Amino acid sequence: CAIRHPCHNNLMNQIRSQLAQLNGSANALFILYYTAQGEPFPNNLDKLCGPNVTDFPPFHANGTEKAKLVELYRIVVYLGTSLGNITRDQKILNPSALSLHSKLNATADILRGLLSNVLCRLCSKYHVGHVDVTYGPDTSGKDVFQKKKLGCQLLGKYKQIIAVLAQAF
Amino acid sequence: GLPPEKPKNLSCIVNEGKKMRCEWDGGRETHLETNFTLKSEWATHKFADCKAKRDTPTSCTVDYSTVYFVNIEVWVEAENALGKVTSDHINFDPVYKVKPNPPHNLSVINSEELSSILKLTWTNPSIKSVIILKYNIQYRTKDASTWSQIPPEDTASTRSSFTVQDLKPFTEYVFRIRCMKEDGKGYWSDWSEEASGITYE
Repeated sequence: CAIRHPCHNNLMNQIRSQLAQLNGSANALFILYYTAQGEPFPNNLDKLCGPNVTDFPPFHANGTEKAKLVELYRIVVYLGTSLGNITRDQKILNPSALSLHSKLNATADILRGLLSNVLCRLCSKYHVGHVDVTYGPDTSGKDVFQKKKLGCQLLGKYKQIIAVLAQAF
Repeated sequence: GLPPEKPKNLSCIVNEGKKMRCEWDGGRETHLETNFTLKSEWATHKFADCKAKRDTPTSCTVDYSTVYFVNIEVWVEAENALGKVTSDHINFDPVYKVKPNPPHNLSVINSEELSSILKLTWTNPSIKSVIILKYNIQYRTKDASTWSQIPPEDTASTRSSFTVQDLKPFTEYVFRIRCMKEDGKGYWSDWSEEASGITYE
């Protein structure tokens, strides 16, 4: 909760705009990703790119504002880190998917901004003290294929969860 | 020689697609070697300082990419052997400082079976997915020295087409259009490529 100057007074409206932004380009990010992987992903989306809530952080759209922002926070962090690994690998495995790399970063940038804003309402309105950590375990735990799949499943989960988040605030 | 004056008139612009750029008025010549530094920071993160080049001493294009909907505080620091001063700070959401790309693919059609009617269609710049658009639609006869404009209020929200009417029959017309954030906070885009069309009689 360290601040460098006064947080903005239209935070909730801004994160709403940020969630919409995410939600409105997630489908394109997903599509870009599998299309860039090639066979056998485009044809087997259901079993290679489904939305698996593995260790993925929870979200109770029915919670209080404070509780949702705290869950949203852990989610963004999780996505944010999952996104770094995905891009790290994708720049190696598919060095040619220029468009893909680009949209990955663009989404990573939007996500950081969301963290800032969420952290700001959480500190300014709820004096939370701080929020608890939860990262995505990228690791070398997987031959090229498991990376591609884990990646594709994350984005699959991302596309689904984001929509749920986008209209719960 | 003299110490640096407080820089002023700091203003930033974000051309669609590009990184932010701020400019400012340096002040009275110091006669000394004076360095300018553009500082910027979210409320939770200090960004990389931007040091103005000699070529362009009173302007800086940051190195981080533009993130909308997150207020960013910005200011300029001036310094030389005699003093180190900073400008007043400004704090804004980059969304209100955008200069979209011009709408493109403007084209004319007579899809009305009537004379005094022409319909324009175009493709909006990508920033449409972030901001609601406003437009200025200009038209004139093929052979006319100045442009005429359609009332601003009639083209005040995003759209990809407009049908111009009350035009003179059997006349050729030229068109151009530009856009910017719907609330007027930002910068007008450059004009689109012109498009022509004639009417029935």
